[PDB]
Amino acid sequence: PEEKFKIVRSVGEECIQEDELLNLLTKKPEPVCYDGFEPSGRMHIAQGVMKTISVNKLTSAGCRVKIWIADWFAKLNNKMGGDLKKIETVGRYLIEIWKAVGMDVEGGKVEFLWSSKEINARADEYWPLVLDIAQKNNLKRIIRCSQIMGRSEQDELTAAQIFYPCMQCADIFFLKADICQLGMDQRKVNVLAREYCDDIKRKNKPIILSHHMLPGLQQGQEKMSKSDPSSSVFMEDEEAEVNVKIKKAYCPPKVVEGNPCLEYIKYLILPWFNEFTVERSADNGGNKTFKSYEELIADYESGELHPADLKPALSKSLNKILEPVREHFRKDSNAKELLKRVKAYRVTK
Amino acid sequence: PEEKFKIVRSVGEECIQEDELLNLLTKKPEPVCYDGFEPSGRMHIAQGVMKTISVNKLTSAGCRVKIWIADWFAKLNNKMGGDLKKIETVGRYLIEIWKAVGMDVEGGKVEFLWSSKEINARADEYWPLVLDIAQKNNLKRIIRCSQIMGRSEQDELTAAQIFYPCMQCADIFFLKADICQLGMDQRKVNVLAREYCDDIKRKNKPIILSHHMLPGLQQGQEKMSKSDPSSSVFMEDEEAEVNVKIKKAYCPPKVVEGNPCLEYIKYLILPWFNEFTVERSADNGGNKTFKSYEELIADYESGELHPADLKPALSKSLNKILEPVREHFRKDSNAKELLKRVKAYRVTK
RNA sequence: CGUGGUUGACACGCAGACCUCUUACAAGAGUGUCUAGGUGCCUUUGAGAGUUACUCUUUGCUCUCUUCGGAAGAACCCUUAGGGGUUCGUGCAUGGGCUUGCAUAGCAAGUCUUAGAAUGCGGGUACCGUACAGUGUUGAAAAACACUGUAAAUCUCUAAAAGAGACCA
Ligand SMILES: Nc1ncnc2c1ncn2[C@@H]1O[C@H](COP(=O)(O)OP(=O)(O)OP(=O)(O)O)[C@@H](O)[C@H]1O
Repeated sequence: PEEKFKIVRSVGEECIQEDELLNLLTKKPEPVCYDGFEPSGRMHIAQGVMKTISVNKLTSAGCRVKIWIADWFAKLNNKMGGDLKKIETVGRYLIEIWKAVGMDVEGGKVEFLWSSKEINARADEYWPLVLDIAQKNNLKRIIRCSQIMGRSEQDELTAAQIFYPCMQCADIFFLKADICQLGMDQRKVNVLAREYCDDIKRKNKPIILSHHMLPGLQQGQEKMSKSDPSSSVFMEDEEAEVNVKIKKAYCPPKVVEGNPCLEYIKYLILPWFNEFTVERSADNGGNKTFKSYEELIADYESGELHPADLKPALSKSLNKILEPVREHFRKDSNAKELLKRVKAYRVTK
Repeated sequence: PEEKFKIVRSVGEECIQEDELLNLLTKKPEPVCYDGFEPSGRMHIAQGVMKTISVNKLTSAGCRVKIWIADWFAKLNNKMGGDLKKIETVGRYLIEIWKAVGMDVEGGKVEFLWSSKEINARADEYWPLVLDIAQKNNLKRIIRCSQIMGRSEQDELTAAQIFYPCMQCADIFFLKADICQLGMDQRKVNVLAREYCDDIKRKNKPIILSHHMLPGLQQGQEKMSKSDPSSSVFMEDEEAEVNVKIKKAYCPPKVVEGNPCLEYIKYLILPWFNEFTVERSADNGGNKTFKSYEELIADYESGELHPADLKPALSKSLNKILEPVREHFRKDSNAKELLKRVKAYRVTK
């Protein structure tokens, strides 16, 4: 139980009601967490490897993750030209990438639920819930939940943007999710679900485990951008392209706060291999292995670890992580055909 | 063709695109119609007799009508206790009321459709339609459909009060109805549906046939309300209290407009019976039968027709119209049981 | 970017972009490679309903009739082509002399030249060429061939806005 607490809490940087999470992990054998993605565009390393690590941690803790693939949201935002078949193909491509990189799908503790199929199977238990949340929460509160999208004082809203937050908030209760690990973008929807749970008088509020938003590889990009193929490593990139991107990534010397490379290491490399091996010249301390972020940050602040040796090591580790994906997509004919089909689809926005 | 057009146009008071109405009644042999109707407890003379006259005219014009029982909307607005099963029983009771007062169910021209059943049957066609209408119509426009529930523009709405206009706007296309008849308040929703139909380039835009709203009996109130028994008469009322209502109803002599009694005459007894018999005193010209509203109002203006003679004749005509309802209630065991259940249930706004 | 070159490549000096390094963008060094577009044609008919809402004015937005037809042209179909039809594809401001405010002349008011499409802007269409991506053939690489899209993919993707008074301010 305590080990489950540590593993689950390690998933997200912010855990609302840690005492409630403790109670949930003590009483419920398998918590049913919830995280989702819109099957569109490319897939940044943050999304891919962070969700893989989070899901592996949750399954090791014994969590029945219910991934929500938002194909109606992609269609309504007009992704891949608003084609359901193209969006399904992109979703299958992403899921195959994840299966290659390490999602424990074979363990049976991870379920990949499509929004369209699940909704059209049981909407009589879903759309009443969306109407209930829309009725119980007022227009000002719902509009405040949609400011993060960029629609609010900045942009005129299309009622669809009063149905989107309501549907995303009702997804948690439709999936009976006891935990939420959505990104910081939808923490507003998580809080909305919490207050709805207060309204409907439920003693088991959904825990929030918002994943830390990876800053972009370029300086100043606090928000992870998957639409600009210059400030984010994508798991479909080649080895040389990944090396170039990491070499061009921002990395201030002797600065740990706001360091894209250090944060990349902390939440991607260390959680995977339980270590960060760096090979350096004899004048630069030689070969040394860092087993923890504590000694990593201590040495980096002291200046013993320098970017000239740091970035090659990070690039090699990222290539080692991405190699299963590239090998799987080169070897499996179905995966290769999926990659070719996705490359054949031009982005329509 | 022209006879059908005249019969159809005799129903509504404001029919937008009368040219389109004629074109539809020429091209199609059986256009599809609906009426908007929320089942909530007692249902007054405007929703009974005016609605059944309109439906009878439309089915005589060889056009089908789909009765749209808005039980889902009632539940999500909480109206009538917010209980699905007994709201359905109320809807069945009112359907029986319309059957008793007169409705051609033998020919299958009328369709008693419950919103919940139809949505549960065809969610995958209806809810994508709702979201598409939401995408096409902006938040301010959806706000502007506000007075259908009886509120001012400056007030604050709930997100369900934005969900609902889109659900109404999508009910038309979900029913695939060609001519639209509802209250005068839902004109904005009907205009929204028309705009959505020219944003999706569907030919044959739905034709709006707006009804006329009967005002309150007491002068100063122009609205209708089943929760307020001081403004309208019901068909679940007894003869004596109906007479009391008619005599307490405001009716100034030699006044053309603003007379609830005259409007009730024109919209209820003249269309139903093609005539009206008034039992006048022997000093006014004896008993006289009026064949048209024009001559009736002319004789009322000329001063030989007084409220003291109009009210007894109005009461007698209304009672004669309502006799089938009471006879059906006393004869049909199922109808009597439904009425007893309705009386046992409590009505809350 | 221009010089010689019909231009693109090719040498020249430089502008920018691409690649290697102290990887921190910056800053600097390195040696190199690369940039494109051009041609011809056309493009402002008036009306009405809906849309801000509490209305009037100036207009926009879809909008269905209507048209010196949404034209320059594409896709498709009919076929003996000379041709016809459907879908699609439609622009925004101003003149110059006539009279006045002004000595005939900035700009405005009464008509005209629909618009000299005249002045500029932007649009889309067809051809060529360039490069990218894919298809099949000759193919050892390379390249060539014929075909299909892109080049500016990019925001009311969502339509009401302003002024004037109601009408509580
Ligand atoms: N760095 C991250 N770590 C973990 N989860 C993340 C991260 N960034 C986003 N997510 C998750 O991804 C989902 C939102 O995805 P995001 O907004 O990045 O784009 P998308 O909708 O998937 O892509 P597209 O822009 O192509 O539509 C949420 O479920 C959020 O929790």
